[PDB]
Amino acid sequence: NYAENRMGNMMGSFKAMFEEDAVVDVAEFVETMSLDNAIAKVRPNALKDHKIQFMNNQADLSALSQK
Amino acid sequence: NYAENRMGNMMGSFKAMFEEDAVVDVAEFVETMSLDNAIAKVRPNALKDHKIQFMNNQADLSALSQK
Amino acid sequence: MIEVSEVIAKVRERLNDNEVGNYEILDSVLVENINQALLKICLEFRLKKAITRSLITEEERFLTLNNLLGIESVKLDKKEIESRNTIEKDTGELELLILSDRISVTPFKIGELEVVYYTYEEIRNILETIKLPKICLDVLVYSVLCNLLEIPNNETNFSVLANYKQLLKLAKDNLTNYLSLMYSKNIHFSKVVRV
Amino acid sequence: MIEVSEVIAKVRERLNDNEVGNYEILDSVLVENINQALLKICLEFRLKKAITRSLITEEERFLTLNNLLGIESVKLDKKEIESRNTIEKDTGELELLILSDRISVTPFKIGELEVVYYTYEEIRNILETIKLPKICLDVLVYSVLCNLLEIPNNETNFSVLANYKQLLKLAKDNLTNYLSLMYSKNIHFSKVVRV
Amino acid sequence: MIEVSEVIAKVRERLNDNEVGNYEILDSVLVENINQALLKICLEFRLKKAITRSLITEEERFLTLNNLLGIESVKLDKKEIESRNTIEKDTGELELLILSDRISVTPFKIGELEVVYYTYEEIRNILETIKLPKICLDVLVYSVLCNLLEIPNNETNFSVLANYKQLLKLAKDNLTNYLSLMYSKNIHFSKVVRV
Repeated sequence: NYAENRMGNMMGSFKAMFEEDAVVDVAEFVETMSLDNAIAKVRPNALKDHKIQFMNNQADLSALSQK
Repeated sequence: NYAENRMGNMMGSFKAMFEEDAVVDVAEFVETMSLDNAIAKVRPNALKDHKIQFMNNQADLSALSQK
Repeated sequence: MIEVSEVIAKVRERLNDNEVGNYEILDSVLVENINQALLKICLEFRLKKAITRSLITEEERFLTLNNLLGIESVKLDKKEIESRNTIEKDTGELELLILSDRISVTPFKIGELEVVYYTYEEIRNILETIKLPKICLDVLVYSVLCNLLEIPNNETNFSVLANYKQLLKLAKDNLTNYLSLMYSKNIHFSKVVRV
Repeated sequence: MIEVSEVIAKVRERLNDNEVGNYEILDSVLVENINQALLKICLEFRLKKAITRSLITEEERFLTLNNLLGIESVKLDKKEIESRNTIEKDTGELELLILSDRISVTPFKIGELEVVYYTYEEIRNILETIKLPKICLDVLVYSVLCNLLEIPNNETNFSVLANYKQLLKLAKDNLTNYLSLMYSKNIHFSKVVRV
Repeated sequence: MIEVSEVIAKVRERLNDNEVGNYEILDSVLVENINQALLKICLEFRLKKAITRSLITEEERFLTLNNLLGIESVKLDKKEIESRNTIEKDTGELELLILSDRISVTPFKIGELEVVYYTYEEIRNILETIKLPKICLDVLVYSVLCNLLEIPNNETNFSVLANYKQLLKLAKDNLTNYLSLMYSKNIHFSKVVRV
């Protein structure tokens, strides 16, 4: 049960380290980013500084499937 | 029993070397980082200096599975 | 709230023009440049949201707003208005007609308009006060200062402008930090996609 | 709305020609350059959409528009006109004939024309007013200023022109921000392809 | 606690303006710049958390805070308030209305507000005292000093500003070290994810 629910949480979701000055209304950004069709409008010059680091969530899908 | 519990500890958790000035409230950061959907807000200019080193935890999953 | 006096004083000091007698830059020029800076700041950061709920009939067909920057939601009798246009289409889907700070409905229908938009409240006097967070001070200076540095007073004015651009970028980062801390959710995890 | 006086004043200040007596650059030159800037700005951003709904018969065959930039939709008796041409084809498919600010229909048919196009409303006097959003001020200055910097007054005029080009690019970015906030949908997700 | 006298003395020494008679920089300017530095420092590091627990009724509808930086938790009768807005929505979900240092509830309901926020306690006199950890001294100097170095006293002021930026970064690192040692858990291992 733990492996099935954790694998259902791993896919279908994303994790990211934000800086505290990356974008205005970061909760709004992670609401529209959770969709599979995301049109997220950010502040200007927010794609060249890399203040958001999307971490790889599914580094453990295969091992949990085998277990 | 040791291999099963150590493999359950290896996946589902992360290890990292922190500097003592990497981020404010480092216990809070490792609480929100342990989730599989982590939105961790850090201090500004904390992604360009690399004061956090996430070490690879699962370098021993396959050998423990075979054993 | 920011007083105009302190913005003006900082700009005068930075331009090596902090002389009461001389004033090489007229105060009308500074107030116009501050209006321009307020324009750019309020547009980029969507600082001021305003709601207007009026009624349009066959007598008066247009809704005169003020210092319009953008419309983010329109309701007509609690019905969503979808598209925006400036052409006065005769018939078809129900669209919002924008006429350079005049708002109406394109295939006109009697009713009421509830419109959410953005505003300036620009200034006209040196003794006025800018109703903005104090954290917005440095972004007002460094943005109006880059507008004045490109007067050809010195042969090295553009490098100084380039330095002030980076300073302005840092000020905008601070402002974004403030805005996120104010008007954004305090969340630490995302939600799973539900389809 | 932008007054021409403030555009002119900013250009004069930037050119180190803010002297009432001298005026090394004649005001006719500035008004012509401002007309050129309005041309380029209204063409690139498609700022002004105009709709003209007239009737063409055998007596008068052409529709005289004004300050034409482009046609984006033509209807003839609520029938779409498809192709555009300037050659006066004798017969065949029904095409729109464009004759340098005169509009007709190529294999001529009696009827009416509903045409959507783009316009200048250029200026001719210093006391006039430009009916454009105030955010368009900096793009008018920095674009007309690059047109005048290339008079060979100084040996380092082209580097200054290059700096003003980047400033103009930033001004255009601001203008695009404004236009998207005004005349575009407030959406946050795409739609699935339906075939 | 930091006395303002020692911050002022260090800034005067660093600006080569440690002369009692002359004082090329007025003390009003220094106190305003110190207020700006306190703003930025308290915003970036969330130094000061304050709790206000008041009551809102139909007579007085707004809660006047002071030196607001951000809201991190709102309770209304021990009920979580979820969203934040500045538009005075008529009805719907229950949101927190922020009116530039005035707090209310958007679809208004009688009750009480327990709000956690952030504060300045800015200074106004040279003889005052800043209630901050002493480790925050160097970040106050190096941050207010970068605000004054960009007065065009010298042709090499911006390189000096760049050096002081790195010094400020190191000071902020020290401050983060202190804050983690104070207000953070003393842990050495993470917890396993429990889903």
